[PDB]
Amino acid sequence: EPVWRSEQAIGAIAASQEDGVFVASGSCLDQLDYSLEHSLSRLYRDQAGNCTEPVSLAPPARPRPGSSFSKLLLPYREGAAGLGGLLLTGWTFDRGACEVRPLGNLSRNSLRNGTEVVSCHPQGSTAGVVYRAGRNNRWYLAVAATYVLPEPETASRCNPAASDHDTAIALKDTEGRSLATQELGRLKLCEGAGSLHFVDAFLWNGSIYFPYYPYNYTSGAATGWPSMARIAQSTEVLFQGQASLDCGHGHPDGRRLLLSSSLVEALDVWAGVFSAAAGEGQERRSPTTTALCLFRMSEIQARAKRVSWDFKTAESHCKEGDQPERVQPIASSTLIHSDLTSVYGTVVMNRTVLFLGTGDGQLLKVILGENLTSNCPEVIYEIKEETPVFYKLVPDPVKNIYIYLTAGKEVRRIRVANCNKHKSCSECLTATDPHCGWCHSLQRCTFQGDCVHSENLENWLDISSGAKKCPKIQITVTMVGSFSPRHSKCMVKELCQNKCTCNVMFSFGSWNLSDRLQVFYIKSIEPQKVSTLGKSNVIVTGANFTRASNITMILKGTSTCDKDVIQVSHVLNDTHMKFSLPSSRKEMKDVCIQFDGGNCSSVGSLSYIALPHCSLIFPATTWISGGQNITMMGRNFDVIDNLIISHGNINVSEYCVATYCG
Amino acid sequence: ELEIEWHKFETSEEIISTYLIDDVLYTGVNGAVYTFSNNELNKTGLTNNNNYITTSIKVEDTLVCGTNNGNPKCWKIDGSEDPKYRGRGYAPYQNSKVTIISHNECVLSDINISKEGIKRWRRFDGPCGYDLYTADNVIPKDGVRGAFVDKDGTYDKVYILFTDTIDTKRIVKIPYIAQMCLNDEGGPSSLSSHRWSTFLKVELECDIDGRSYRQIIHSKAIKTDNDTILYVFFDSPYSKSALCTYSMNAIKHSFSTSKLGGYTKQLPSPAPGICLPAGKVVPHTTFDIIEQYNELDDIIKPLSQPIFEGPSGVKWFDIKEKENEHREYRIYFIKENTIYSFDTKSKQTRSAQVDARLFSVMVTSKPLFIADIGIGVGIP
Ligand SMILES: *[C@@H]1O[C@H](CO)[C@@H](O)[C@H](O)[C@H]1NC(C)=O
Ligand SMILES: *[C@@H]1O[C@H](CO)[C@@H](O)[C@H](O)[C@H]1NC(C)=O
Ligand SMILES: *[C@@H]1O[C@H](CO)[C@@H](O)[C@H](O)[C@H]1NC(C)=O
Ligand SMILES: *[C@@H]1O[C@H](CO)[C@@H](O)[C@H](O)[C@H]1NC(C)=O
Ligand SMILES: *[C@@H]1O[C@H](CO)[C@@H](O)[C@H](O)[C@H]1NC(C)=O
Ligand SMILES: *[C@@H]1O[C@H](CO)[C@@H](O)[C@H](O)[C@H]1NC(C)=O
Ligand SMILES: *[C@@H]1O[C@H](CO)[C@@H](O)[C@H](O)[C@H]1NC(C)=O
Ligand SMILES: *[C@@H]1O[C@H](CO)[C@@H](O)[C@H](O)[C@H]1NC(C)=O
Ligand SMILES: *[C@@H]1O[C@H](CO)[C@@H](O)[C@H](O)[C@H]1NC(C)=O
Repeated sequence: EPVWRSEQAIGAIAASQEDGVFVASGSCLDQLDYSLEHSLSRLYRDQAGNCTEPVSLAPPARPRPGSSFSKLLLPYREGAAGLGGLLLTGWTFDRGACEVRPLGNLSRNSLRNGTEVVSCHPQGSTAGVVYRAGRNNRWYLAVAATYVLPEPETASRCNPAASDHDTAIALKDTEGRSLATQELGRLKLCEGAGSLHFVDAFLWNGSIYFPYYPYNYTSGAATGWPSMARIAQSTEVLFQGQASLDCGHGHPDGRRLLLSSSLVEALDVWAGVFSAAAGEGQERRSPTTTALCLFRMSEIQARAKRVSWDFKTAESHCKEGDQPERVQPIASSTLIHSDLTSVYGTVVMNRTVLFLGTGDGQLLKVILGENLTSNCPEVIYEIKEETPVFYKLVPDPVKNIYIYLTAGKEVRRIRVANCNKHKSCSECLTATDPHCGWCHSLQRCTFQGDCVHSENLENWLDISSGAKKCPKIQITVTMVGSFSPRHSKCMVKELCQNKCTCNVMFSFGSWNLSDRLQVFYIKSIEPQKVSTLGKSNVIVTGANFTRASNITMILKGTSTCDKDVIQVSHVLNDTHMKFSLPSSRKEMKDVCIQFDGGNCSSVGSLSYIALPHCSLIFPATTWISGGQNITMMGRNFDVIDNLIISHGNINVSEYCVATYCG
Repeated sequence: ELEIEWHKFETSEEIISTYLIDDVLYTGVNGAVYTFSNNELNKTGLTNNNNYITTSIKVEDTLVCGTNNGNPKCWKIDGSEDPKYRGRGYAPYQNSKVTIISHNECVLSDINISKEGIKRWRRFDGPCGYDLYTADNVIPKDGVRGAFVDKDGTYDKVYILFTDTIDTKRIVKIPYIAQMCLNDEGGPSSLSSHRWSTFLKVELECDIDGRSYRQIIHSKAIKTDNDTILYVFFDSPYSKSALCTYSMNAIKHSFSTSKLGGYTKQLPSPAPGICLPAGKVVPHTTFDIIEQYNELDDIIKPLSQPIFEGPSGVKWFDIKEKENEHREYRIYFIKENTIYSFDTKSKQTRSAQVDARLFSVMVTSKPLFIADIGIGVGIP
């Protein structure tokens, strides 16, 4: 579990093919070894040595877009014949400057500089992608950014000249001097929808896609549909279309923010994390605000019509024509969730794996089924501090069993599969985790690379074989499944045979096996913050709570995981009843209550909560007489049942709220 | 008085452009291109779908570009295909009036580059550098009316005359001349990297009796000993037109010394309009200023003479210095049907009727008049 802690919150991160992991934290950009141990090199962009943020950036509401100083950071040309890879880094400083540089020792000279490449507004969006274009296949860089923000102070003037005022997408050239944009190599803007916030940029099928959404940086609320702008992969902007993405299913007003994106490459499926406006941090945080939606790139590629809705076209006026078609996600896969923050999709052994990062420091992965149906996500790793996961996950390029989880100001390298809990075959093969397979020589559920040391490949049994294909005893007794060796010895109790041989035992050269209608009113429900371990006693207040035999409570947290259905513990006064909730995963579950028969009565949200970890004890020492209100600061204290003072135990009161208590 | 002999085409072919390339007349018409030299009218067909030939510039060979049916495309002189496949900013998407000049090998033009048609003034790729374009709304939708290249002592500069249409409380037309550095490198930034960084402009002024003329028709800069003299022809919505003359030396001095209109502070060290040594790039402060306030707080007043007023609706005008005297010209300006000559010395205007739909007057050694009938050549 190797961690690399920066000093200022991470602004960007990329992972080169063979030159380490670049992390742009504050004013400085570091490069590290893939083990995240030693900063091999470091660049200072603002001032030498001192790489504190020149100004202060407010980390806003988790749905609201963040802010940083390192807009662009992407490596390219790597893995070339002899040419060392390049790294293109663009910062807010110097009017949104961008320098090409050699991918490697950071303290080498920037090859080509360039100004006004990326948005020079710390909270402005920017997303870039390089590609091959031109008659000689130069390396171009398509950058979509929020260049003009209506927050210019007379001190410094970021916003570019009045000609480039409404510029959204520009096709820079990485060879020309200062990364020159052609005249036609830029995509204009319609000035009505407020600003646009671009989330991503990726290539697919000879085109560049920019997932964005309209946005009011002053207000903080989306002002339209999350959309995707599709551009021809050429040297001059050829606007090929724009399509809105309709992932507001399961929520009243819809989900109109796009929090993160990822293109599942070998599957031709885009995967986006949408969210609705969650008030101020967490006030309208519902059990269904965020949703992972999967779209077929073919449908977006086909449904995107060149309409002048957000971008100026040469054939219409702003919003004086058609409205962009709304593309519907792959319905069998959408995963609703109270707090989702980032997504990263990949394909391993012909199975889609979508890692997701939640707004409470969880990295949990889902494995899509046969018709891209989502399974209930397994929680891989949990951040002890519940910091919201940074919206980009990067897979380790040199060891495909790792992924670089970024959170706040800390990066770490975590494996993509927690397969040490599986102890048998079935546990290792019914879970259908593509990364994990059973290993006979070790007799353990492990990755492939960790057990293909014996050259007979069938030693490491994977899922494509099927869960039934592990060795078992068959009755005239024999071994079934896929064993590693063809020579074994059977012994029953008490006939023995040898080899493919014939209490029961089959021993091999490296392992072994052995086996011998009235109204119903709900005032409220308390508490509303149950710890993860469940709560034995949840009091529902209301009326007429005795005019019913079979009263049930149904909690639903994740649109893929099943529902918690429970019966009332002991029906108290016709105004009060009591339930007992079991253990679960950190979540914010919706609670309906359905009486003897009828529709669910949605009493309200109810959030499981991480266990209370104890940060600090304010006085930390008091007189043996005591009586001083020791204050304890921590996280998730509101769910505390009570306290113990062990030395003999002493019961003592508590006066607490969420974060601290005395 | 004027006797013109007529080398006419086989049919009345709608004229679309006329150019002088090394004393050879290149008349771009619909379909073919005509080539006049030594009283020889060699017609060369290229295509005939729409193909309004409009450009006949000279870079290395005198390539000729037209608009084949909403697709602009060039050719070598004799119908051959262009090796470099030029043709985007070289011919308009539809029949229009263009302004395209060619210095040594460096084509500058206002021709529309795309279908929609935002008007800009561009230098295309070649020995000067990569393409360049003026910021938007700088060039009026009417286009650039005249363009010519002149030394600034050491650096070539490009001058263009247009007529802006300002509209604040009432619509006022304003004639402008604008200077740019032929070898400009573009602005400093990445967005403003293909934009002219040395573009400046002043108002001209052609007032005679309190009647100020403001609509440029056509310009021509004659090169003389001490300097070059710029002849502009203004039209008016009233019933008059006026030829004025300006001293390019006065204009250059005004560009170098005058102050930017609306900008009150101190101009930076590489003064805005000033050309820079090869490879140098305008700083960012100079460029921000030169893009915000690109007009000098000045107005070029014409020379003393020849200012004169002729009819309204003149279409072309070309100069021919008299062989006997010197600095005394005959200005042949042409209307839709009627030729007019004007002698700068005698200040008398002669006229003459011609039954044709005239298009232009060119002057190589004898005024040849390009009308839809064909070409004519004049002797008085
Ligand atoms: C680093 O630079 C920032 C610039 O805003 C300044 O506020 C800070 O005090 C500097 N810190 C050091 C240690 O120089
Ligand atoms: C990077 O280059 C500098 C320049 O001399 C050198 O001092 C440093 O050791 C180099 N570091 C690496 C990791 O190459
Ligand atoms: C910016 O560009 C100039 C021009 O070459 C160069 O001198 C300077 O080093 C560049 N700045 C950076 C930080 O690379
Ligand atoms: C929304 O955006 C518009 C245009 O950017 C701005 O004028 C308005 O103030 C914004 N909303 C609020 C509540 O300020
Ligand atoms: C790739 O683009 C072409 C261009 O029209 C399109 O016909 C084709 O369907 C696209 N590929 C897929 C898989 O949709
Ligand atoms: C019912 O009993 C519970 C305790 O079992 C008590 O808290 C509640 O106030 C009582 N309500 C009524 C209406 O008697
Ligand atoms: C010292 O006393 C202060 C008084 O509030 C307290 O905040 C702090 O936690 C104590 N311990 C220290 C400073 O180590
Ligand atoms: C101790 O402090 C907490 C808050 O700091 C307060 O709520 C509590 O009542 C205090 N206890 C005493 C005995 O003052
Ligand atoms: C005109 O065409 C004739 C026909 O061959 C040719 O001999 C003559 O040289 C041409 N003249 C010019 C100026 O093209």
